[PDB]
Amino acid sequence: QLSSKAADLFDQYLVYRPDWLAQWETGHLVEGLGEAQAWQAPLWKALVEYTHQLGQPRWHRANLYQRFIETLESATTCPPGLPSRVFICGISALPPVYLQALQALGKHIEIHLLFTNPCRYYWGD
Amino acid sequence: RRGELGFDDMLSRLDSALRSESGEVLAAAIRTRFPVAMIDEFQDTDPQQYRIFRRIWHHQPETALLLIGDPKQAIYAFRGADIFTYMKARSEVHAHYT
Amino acid sequence: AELNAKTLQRLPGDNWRVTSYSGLQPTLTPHQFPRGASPGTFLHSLFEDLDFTQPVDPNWVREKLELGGFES
Amino acid sequence: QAGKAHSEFVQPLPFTLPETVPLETLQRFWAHPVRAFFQMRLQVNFRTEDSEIPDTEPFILEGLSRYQINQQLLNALVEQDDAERLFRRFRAAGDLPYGAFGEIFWETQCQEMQQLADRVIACRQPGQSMEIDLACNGVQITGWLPQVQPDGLLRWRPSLLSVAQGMQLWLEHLVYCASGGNGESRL
Amino acid sequence: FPRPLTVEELLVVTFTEAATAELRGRIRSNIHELRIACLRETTDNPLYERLLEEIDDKAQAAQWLLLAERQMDEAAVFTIHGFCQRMLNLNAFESGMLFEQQLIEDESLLRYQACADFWRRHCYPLPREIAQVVFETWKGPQALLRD
Amino acid sequence: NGDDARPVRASDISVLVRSRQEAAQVRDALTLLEIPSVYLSNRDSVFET
Amino acid sequence: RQLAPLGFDLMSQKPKRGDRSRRDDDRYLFLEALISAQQKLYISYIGRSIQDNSERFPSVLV
Amino acid sequence: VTIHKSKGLEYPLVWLPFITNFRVQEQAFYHDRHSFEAVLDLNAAPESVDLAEAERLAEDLRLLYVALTRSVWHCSLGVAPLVRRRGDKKGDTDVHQS
DNA sequence: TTTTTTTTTTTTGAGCGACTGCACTACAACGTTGTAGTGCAGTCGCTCTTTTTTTTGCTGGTGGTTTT
Repeated sequence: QLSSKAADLFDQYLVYRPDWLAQWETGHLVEGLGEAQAWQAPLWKALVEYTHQLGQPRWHRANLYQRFIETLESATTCPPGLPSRVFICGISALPPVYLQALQALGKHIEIHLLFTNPCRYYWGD
Repeated sequence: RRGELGFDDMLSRLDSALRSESGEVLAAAIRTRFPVAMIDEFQDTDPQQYRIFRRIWHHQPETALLLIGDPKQAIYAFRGADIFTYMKARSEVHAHYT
Repeated sequence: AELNAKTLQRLPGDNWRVTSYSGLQPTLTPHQFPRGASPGTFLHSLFEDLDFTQPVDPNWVREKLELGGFES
Repeated sequence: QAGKAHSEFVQPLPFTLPETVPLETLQRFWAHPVRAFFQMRLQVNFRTEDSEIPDTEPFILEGLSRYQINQQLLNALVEQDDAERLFRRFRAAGDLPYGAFGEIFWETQCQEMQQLADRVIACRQPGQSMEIDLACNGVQITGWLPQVQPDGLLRWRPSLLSVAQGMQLWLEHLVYCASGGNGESRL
Repeated sequence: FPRPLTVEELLVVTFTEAATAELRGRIRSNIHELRIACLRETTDNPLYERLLEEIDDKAQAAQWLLLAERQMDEAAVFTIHGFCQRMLNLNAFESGMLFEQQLIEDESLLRYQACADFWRRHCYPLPREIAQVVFETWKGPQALLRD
Repeated sequence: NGDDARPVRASDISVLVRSRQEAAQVRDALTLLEIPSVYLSNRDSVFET
Repeated sequence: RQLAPLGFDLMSQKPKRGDRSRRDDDRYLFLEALISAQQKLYISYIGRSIQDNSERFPSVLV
Repeated sequence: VTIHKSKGLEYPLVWLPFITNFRVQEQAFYHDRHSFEAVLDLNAAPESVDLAEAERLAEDLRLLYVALTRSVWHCSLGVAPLVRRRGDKKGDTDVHQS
């Protein structure tokens, strides 16, 4: 149950916090977090070393996401297999973590994000 | 063995967790979570519950304990309540308000 | 006090439904193949998944029959 | 609220009394009259579901199992049979508690049934079943009476003092004294 | 108090769940009434009048009451067993508890099973001279469980 | 209440008992005089009726 | 719905903009259901109990 | 409504027909008057029986207070010389035991 | 490897404590007898509460029901 809860937290960090795991892979802690960090970052580093020692591939969600951003930002020529225009209807049709990949995709693919806001002025922070 | 739990098992497990050495620091974590307590219906108080409340909020600074109740309404002695726990709580505390 | 129940004048909805075509309706040979809905859908999935430009590989057909559960 | 209410269940029904009415029908009627009106006249017998299997062995004796044990013990002690063989027979079936508690239960039930049998076989005579043919109010009653001794009627049951058993003994005494049979009836 | 506290730091403990719901509704209504009386600088209640007279600032108190009205859904008004279960599930490392457990409402069946196990492991290998006294004390394990 | 008046309905009068047997005694003594009464402390199951 | 935090997750201690939360998602779902209603809105809730006729309070949003 | 189910409620007119009926506790389970801990006496000692009957009488007085403090306009009581003892006319009644 | 029948319920309280009747000796009133106190046994009332406490991922994220 402890391994299942830690794997759930690691999957949630892979989805939402790529910079925390990218810093934990180097071996450096993050200043300003809670008490439950001294047993998670060496566990994550040992997990990365264990999956690198095994025959399983290195790639996961966060590093492939960063590699996708890097290979769409530095590439001058558009790679084949990409569509022309992509419609995104609704707010929950894209979670607010893939917006950097959407900005990378907008350089080569016309993206129409149909946004449903209840107010017409600016009301955010 | 079955991994199940009961209603009194929560009180017994919290009392056994506070009964240990490190669990007092856990009580300090409760002092990091809720630094106040307003406990209604203190006539229906088990001795395990009063032991938990005394271990968490006896004399630590910045935390307040407000036991609101009535000793003339303790009619749940068949269920597990006890007015002698309320009399022990009255003998332990110093202030009284009516 | 007197009371009566109201009678519905018009129908609540017409015959509105999202339907399909089905709603409006020697020892080893393909003639000896078992005829059914499930082998038909299996052959349809085989014709859907297989690429037409690439040549057919026998080990791929063996893997598809192992995944489907037919005879080797 | 414009409907009729529930009318009363008791209604005057037409009924013709037949010629030959058996004694068993009269015994089933005077054992329970409302049940005999339900399950025989309009043939409505309310079938209740059987009890579920208990999750543990019987540690005590109560109810129908205790009544069957007392009935078999009273039928065994009325013929001066060996009670230890019936004890081993009930222990081999699992109806008795395990160990010494079953022996204690069998000892107190054997003491009670021996106290009852000392009164039962104090005035017991060997009697056989006889036939009953009566004609009352133009109605024929045909039946059989079991264990008719020359002293009268002798019945024994391991139950309490109730009025249904008294009604049954009174019906048997009326059907016994109507065709000969001078003597008392005892239960 | 030395510092003002939020809605997620005030702990109210009441045993009955309907009493906690009624107290949560009454505290929400009192928060709304005090927010209205602080925005209007007047009230029809004498205790609310003294509450308005005790504060010098009106805008910050009304903003705090609006934040309390918005955070009343996340209020810490729990029962006894609910607060104990939340403290066990929150700090599971210091307590030594599991993460997912099944809660049973009635423990009478397991108690009767344990009493039957005790009666089997104690009263069965006893001889007649002790089992007679055990039978004189209780007929079976049901009378002992009732005691 | 002051000058306001209210007639006493059947929901105002409440009988405070301690057990279930004396509650059934009160209910049987009250239903004999054509007065219906409810038992708010009735924890009996519907599957036993 | 309100879901208790695990207790040792760092995302609950420090929240960000793009963080999943069941409370804020339901409070925005109620606003989207209020906006999406074109002609008629029919909100129904249990205001009275059927057991002891006790008063039941509605949600904070309603 | 029972006395335990009438705690915290409100009733205009309250009738108490059987408030004089009392129950004598036989089991010896009491609390110490100094340590305030639950003491269960398995032996039939009369001191533990009296110390448990005192707590039973205090619980009955608390039930009487709870049942009396729920009326608003009018409360009615049923008083009678109830005798728990099997003697018919012994010169004394058991109303002081209630 | 085939296949037959069948509609009858029962039982369940016991320990605590008093009322009343008959026997049985101790002792004072008038050797014997009436009154008083206690033991034992058959018979009978009575009476046996009250109640509630909860975490469970809406779609947690390569996800997704239905036609030929």
